[PDB]
Amino acid sequence: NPCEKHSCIAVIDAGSTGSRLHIYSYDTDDTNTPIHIEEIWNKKIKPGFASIQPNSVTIDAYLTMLLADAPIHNIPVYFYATAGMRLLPQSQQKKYYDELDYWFRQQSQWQLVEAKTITGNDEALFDWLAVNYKLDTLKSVQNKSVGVMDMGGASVQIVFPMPKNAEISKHNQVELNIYGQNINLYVHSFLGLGQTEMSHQFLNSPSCFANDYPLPDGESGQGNAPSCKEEVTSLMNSVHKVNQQIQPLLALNPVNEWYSIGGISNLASSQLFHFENSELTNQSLLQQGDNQICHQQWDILNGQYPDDEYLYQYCLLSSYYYALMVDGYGINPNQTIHYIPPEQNLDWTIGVVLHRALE
Amino acid sequence: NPCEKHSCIAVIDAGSTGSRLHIYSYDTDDTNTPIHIEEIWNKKIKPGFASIQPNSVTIDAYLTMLLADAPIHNIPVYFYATAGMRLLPQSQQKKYYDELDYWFRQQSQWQLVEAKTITGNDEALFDWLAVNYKLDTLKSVQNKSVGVMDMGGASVQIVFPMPKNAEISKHNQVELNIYGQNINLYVHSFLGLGQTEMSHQFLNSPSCFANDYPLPDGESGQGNAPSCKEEVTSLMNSVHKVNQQIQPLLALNPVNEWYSIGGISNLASSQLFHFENSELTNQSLLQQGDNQICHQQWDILNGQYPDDEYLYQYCLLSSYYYALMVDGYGINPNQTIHYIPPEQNLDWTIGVVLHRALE
Ligand SMILES: Nc1ncnc2c1ncn2[C@@H]1O[C@H](COP(=O)(O)O)[C@@H](O)[C@H]1O
Ligand SMILES: Nc1ncnc2c1ncn2[C@@H]1O[C@H](COP(=O)(O)O)[C@@H](O)[C@H]1O
Ligand SMILES: [Cl-]
Ligand SMILES: [Cl-]
Ligand SMILES: [Mg+2]
Ligand SMILES: [Mg+2]
Ligand SMILES: [Mg+2]
Repeated sequence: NPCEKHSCIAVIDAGSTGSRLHIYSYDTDDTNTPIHIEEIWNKKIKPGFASIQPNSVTIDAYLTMLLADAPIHNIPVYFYATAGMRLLPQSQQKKYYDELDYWFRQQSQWQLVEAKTITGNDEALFDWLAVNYKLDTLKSVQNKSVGVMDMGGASVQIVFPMPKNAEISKHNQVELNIYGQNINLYVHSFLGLGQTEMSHQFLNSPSCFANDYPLPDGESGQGNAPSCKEEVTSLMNSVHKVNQQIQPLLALNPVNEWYSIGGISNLASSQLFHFENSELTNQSLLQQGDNQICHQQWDILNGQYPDDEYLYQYCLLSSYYYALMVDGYGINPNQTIHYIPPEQNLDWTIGVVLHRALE
Repeated sequence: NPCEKHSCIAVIDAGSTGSRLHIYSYDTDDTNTPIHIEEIWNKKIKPGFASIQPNSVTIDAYLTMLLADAPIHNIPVYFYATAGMRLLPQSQQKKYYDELDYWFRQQSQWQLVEAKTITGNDEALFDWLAVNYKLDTLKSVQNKSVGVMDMGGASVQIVFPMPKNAEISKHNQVELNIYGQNINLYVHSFLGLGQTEMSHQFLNSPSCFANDYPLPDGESGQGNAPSCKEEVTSLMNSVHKVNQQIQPLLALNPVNEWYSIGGISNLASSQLFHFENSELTNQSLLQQGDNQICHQQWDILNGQYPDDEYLYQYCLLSSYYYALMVDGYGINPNQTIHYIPPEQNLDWTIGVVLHRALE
């Protein structure tokens, strides 16, 4: 048990599509800031906590499945829900947390410390800390700007360095003090623009599915990624005004290295897409979705790749990633976007280890 | 027991927010077409079937709750799911129907006849049959045009008389033969434009919530219904092209009387809204939303009207209904919109009683 020799906490990412339990061990430096953070246990379950019926039977079963086979107990737990919970009013969220609090009070293996919904701005701060902790860019002053994107199921986050600015909402700026260095970040989360929520606006768009895919309305797919991308861009920009919010800020505060986490790592690592060095460009992502999925015959393609439950969505998702990054954020189609390998189980929860405060 | 002397079937509306069981008795005319349709049992449950975990324990608890206390069971059952289920790919929908079929086979009473997902176009035909059945406009040729809107949680339907147009998809037209008359209808369903799915694009729009309502992002509501409406219109028209699809048809095929079912009946019948004769105008809907919700201080208003779970959403919903009907469908803001009183339990299921065929 590493936790007899190191500090350990458990942090649960209660995401829109599923929850991920992590147990982390760590030591601390002379200011009591964590270092040597190691994941010693992981467990993921589906579906999203905020999608299940909020009654005792259902919540008991879900929590029991998530937690019950961990090799290490008697450790503090931080349960933090994200955009799936944010879709619900406080009073519905309350049903979940009252039931959760009760389940923890009824047992003795886990010590619940916090269980609450964090804002997309909190989540975006944690997204940047987690990635930059793994890149070891936190201990010393960097001479390059690292931006992070988290491609979630219900919201997407963007976060990048930006000097403190009297003209931008205080909620979209964070002054972070860590390892003796002062870091100022712009943060934004776009609720409804995560892959599940976005997709619900395009399921009858023939351009967004392979040829002959059966759309729910009875029409047929007729895929064309640039056309699908244009439809998604309408939601990005005509509805959410992503471009007007984010592009002027990126123009003034350029990002040298972009890192992405969330669903895009899984798409880019699938059998259908081909990228080297765990990185992509939006130009290649759109090309590959267009020709590998959109313009293919659905039943033939589905028969060739039977084991991928996301296959039917790849025309829409490649198009959507491009719409978000290129037409929303203004990122050049030729710019490299690194993505963290899925095997790494990297989500924003490392950020909670390093930084316990919330908005 | 009515069912000893009259034909009875059970029809379940498995909607996105809940399921409604109806047992209908009826007689038939000389062509075996139902007449004297009466609801003899109703039970409603939440949440929507396509929201719950598709496992044996969860599905059996949900079906038991919906069906077990029905006071007549040896009758044919039709279980028809709508837009909630259409958000999921066929492979996920199959997990639900496989479990549901198994549950029916573990009892000997209900004769399950069909359990399947119907298209939005089927649903729109049944919406028009159900309302016109109640208005007694089916047995004779009408000299006026009756249009129906169903304001659902995941999709909205619109349906109205229109002669065959060879330039419009076959999927959006139905040639209906009922009571010896031939009726040609235009049908359309807009997936993702139902109240629940729409709302997930505007939860951090301050214009769509009462003053100081706590938005999930940490910002404050600052309601203004015209402004909220314009945001929703961008989703109606810039994204879904509702205007371009519907207005040219209604221009050439005007509707004389509009009837609505779905959530708008509940909103219009609430304590916050004031309408006479079970009818509204969009101009009065928007003005009442603006003044009675959008421009009120949230804590004050919430304290005044504690018993209404939808109150927080009424600035958004009033603006949304106006965006859909006026800016999307092109209906004049002073045109009367009849809504069916909620206590009538009217949904599209009476259409299934009348017309068993699907597309
Ligand atoms: N092959 C894939 N393509 C796109 N998105 C994916 C894929 N696999 C998983 N996701 C999404 O990736 C996120 C993280 O998934 P997981 O680590 O499996 O919970 C969720 O939003 C999933 O819906
Ligand atoms: N007061 C209300 N305002 C707006 N929508 C409502 C209200 N009450 C119920 N609904 C919606 O009306 C539809 C039918 O509700 P029910 O008859 O309660 O299943 C669902 O989409 C509900 O979410
Ligand atoms: Cl549909
Ligand atoms: Cl948020
Ligand atoms: Mg996430
Ligand atoms: Mg059979
Ligand atoms: Mg419905």
